[PDB]
Amino acid sequence: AVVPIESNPEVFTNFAHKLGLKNEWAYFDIYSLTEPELLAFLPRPVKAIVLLFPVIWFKQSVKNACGLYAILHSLSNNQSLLEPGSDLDNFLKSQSDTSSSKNRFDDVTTDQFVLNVIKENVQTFSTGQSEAPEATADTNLHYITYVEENGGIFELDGRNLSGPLYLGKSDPTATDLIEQELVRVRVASYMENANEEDVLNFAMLGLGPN
Amino acid sequence: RAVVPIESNPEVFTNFAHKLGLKNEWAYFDIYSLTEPELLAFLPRPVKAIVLLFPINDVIWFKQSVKNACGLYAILHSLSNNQSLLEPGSDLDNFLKSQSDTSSSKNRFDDVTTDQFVLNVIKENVQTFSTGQSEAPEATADTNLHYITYVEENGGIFELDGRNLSGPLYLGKSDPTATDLIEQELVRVRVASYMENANEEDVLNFAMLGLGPN
Amino acid sequence: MQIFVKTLTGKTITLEVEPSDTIENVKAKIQDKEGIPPDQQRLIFAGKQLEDGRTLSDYNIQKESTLHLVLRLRGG
Amino acid sequence: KTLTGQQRLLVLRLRGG
Repeated sequence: AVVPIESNPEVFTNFAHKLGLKNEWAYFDIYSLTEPELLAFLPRPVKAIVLLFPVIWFKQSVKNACGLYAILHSLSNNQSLLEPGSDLDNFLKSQSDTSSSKNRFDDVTTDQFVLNVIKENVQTFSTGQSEAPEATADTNLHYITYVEENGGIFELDGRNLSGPLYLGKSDPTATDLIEQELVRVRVASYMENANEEDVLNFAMLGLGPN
Repeated sequence: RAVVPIESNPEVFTNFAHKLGLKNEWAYFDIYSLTEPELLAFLPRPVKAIVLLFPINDVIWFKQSVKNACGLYAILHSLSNNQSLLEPGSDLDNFLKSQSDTSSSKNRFDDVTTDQFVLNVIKENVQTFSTGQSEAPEATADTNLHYITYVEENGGIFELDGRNLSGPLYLGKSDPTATDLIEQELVRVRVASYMENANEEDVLNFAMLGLGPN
Repeated sequence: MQIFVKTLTGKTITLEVEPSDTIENVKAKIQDKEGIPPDQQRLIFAGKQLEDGRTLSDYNIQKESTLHLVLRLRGG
Repeated sequence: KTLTGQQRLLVLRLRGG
């Protein structure tokens, strides 16, 4: 059980860099999703989008670790942004060489690689702008990721036992993921269940240039 | 007691609307992209009402009483909450002022009085229900599709459905930093939530029309 | 040549067509994969409504061009 | 103005598992 990660771009960026994300890339805040002006400030292309609310896939095995799995989903489906030789890049290529799980990581090799990442980075799980709850306690909040792979659009949830969810084909007029109607619509539908419930607990992060 | 379901055609809606009293300076238009920069440049602003057609899966509201007439009620929802766009002395303008003087139903038109004005508007425009690009079904037949409307009245955002027995649905407060209705996150999100159910079922049966200038 | 047809709900449709293809042929093609009758379809490219008897070349629609599909449906 | 139509001016800094 780990301390639930805060939806902070600095913390996501720190973990990501330690795993292998190149320094030219980072996570950033997304505060508005269908608004012009506010999109001139966000770095493009947005290569992954992480959503906090109430094709390589990884099954989640550690409590409260959803945020790390979200980073793993964002990075693993964007291998070209990884440092050749870094820890994640090695892990990914290893399983390709041996052909263990070509894209559905629920092994021994993966739960160890992760527990190793988890234990080499415990301190960062508690950083940020808020107070650290006890890893033992529940949060009611969850992390999921959106990526564009092979012109397909997917929603990745470590807790969705059925694996990655295909949302349909991409739109090539799209410079990036923010301009994908299928993502906006699928996100928008989560918010609507939140607009009815008076819950304001929502955060989004985009992976784009630094 | 049954009408031919109206087509999501800018021309047909605009036709009905003008005969009811919508000023000539305004019309309904196609909305094909609802979160699109370029496309919203081929779209007239301000957008004063938005009608949505989709599968059934502090403001003026009308209860729907006639089968397949949801499209006409959408037009009545759009126009009655935008009185400023009506022609003084038009059928709808006369209807609305008559009930405000008499204070019948200040905003919930479920009367036998509302039904008679709707039944006559219908009797005087029967061929209009059948026009459009697509071929007319039979009034007697079910459609699985339904029309609904969005408007900003006195600072709030409402969804108006003649079949929602509970009356108008409040979506929350407007955002004064909104050039119009298209720039209201509460609408985009409410709409996008319907499309998500569509995308899952693999149904493309969705259309939107906006009431704006020209 | 390949072209895309984008729907209101975010769906993107990929089609293989010829510049000699008419708008009606494009609609029939949409109907083959989506099952939506052509009378219920209106296509848009660069803000203009595409007329049925014109071809892709008349409108200078090139490889990879994107078109928008507006539906003419009936609701009660 | 929230995202939906622990603060940072509005953007929330929440923790999820």
